[PDB]
Amino acid sequence: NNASGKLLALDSQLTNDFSEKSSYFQSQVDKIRKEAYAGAAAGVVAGPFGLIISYSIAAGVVEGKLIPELKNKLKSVQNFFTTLSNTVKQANKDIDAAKLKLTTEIVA
Amino acid sequence: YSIAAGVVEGKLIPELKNKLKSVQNFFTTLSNTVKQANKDIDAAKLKLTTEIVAIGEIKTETETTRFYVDYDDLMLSLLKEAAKKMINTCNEYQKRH
Amino acid sequence: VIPWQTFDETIKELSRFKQEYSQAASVLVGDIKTLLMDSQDKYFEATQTVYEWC
Amino acid sequence: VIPWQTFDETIKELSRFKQEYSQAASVLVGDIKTLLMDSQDKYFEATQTVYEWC
Repeated sequence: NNASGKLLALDSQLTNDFSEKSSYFQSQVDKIRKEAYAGAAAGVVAGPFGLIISYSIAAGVVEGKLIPELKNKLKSVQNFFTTLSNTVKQANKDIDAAKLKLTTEIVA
Repeated sequence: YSIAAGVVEGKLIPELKNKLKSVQNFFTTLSNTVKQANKDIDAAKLKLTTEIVAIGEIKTETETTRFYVDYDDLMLSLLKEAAKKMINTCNEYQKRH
Repeated sequence: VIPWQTFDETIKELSRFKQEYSQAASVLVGDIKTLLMDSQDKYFEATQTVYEWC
Repeated sequence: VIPWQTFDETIKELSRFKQEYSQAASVLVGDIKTLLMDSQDKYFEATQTVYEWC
């Protein structure tokens, strides 16, 4: 009965902290956007060439490769979260079937 | 003023509202969990107390027949009738299970 | 013009609220679940013993 | 011209008041609720025992 409660207790915390890390991620992405376009902002020390080559870096490096990698890492987080929740749900079934199996035999 | 009215006024403040909304939703959900646990505890307590009462009802007739033993009469109609009472009591309790 | 430091620290406090409350809540919820199962088992034993006597 | 430091520190003290009092209050309220349920249970047992004797 102790670990029976420990399971649910960890499960609820897992479900909460998944969305809390999701919120952290969305707060992080637009921060990185602002930082990227701000690093690309002060590249006006050159002429019009230095402008477009700075926005080329901002739009090809971060906008081209970094953000989908962030999405991919997020996807793996989602998948692992789902898998572990399934493991929890399976262990629930296990415990309850064991308890029923015992009580029936007690009655018999 | 373009920066002040496009960055903060355009994106930051609705993000603050969105974070606030999630806070509200989680607050409501956890309060609902609390309210559910309340129901759980109180239903469990009532379920126990009712069974306690049902047991003590049988215990009453049991002790009654026990002191009806000590007349040293096996042919006492009081004793026979109290036994009939206890039999039907046990039948009605077992039928409930 | 973009107080992003203050913004992030605000978000930190906001998140830290919910962290603390989830942390405090779920433990006690699990304690409740344990006590519920324990009372269930006691109930089963008591009723079983009574029925077997009867 | 905008004493915002002093403003915020005032708000800090004001909030800290209510934090401390909520903290002190709710614990004792829960203690009361516990004692109420305990007295209820004692009452139930005593009355039950009397009735079963009678």
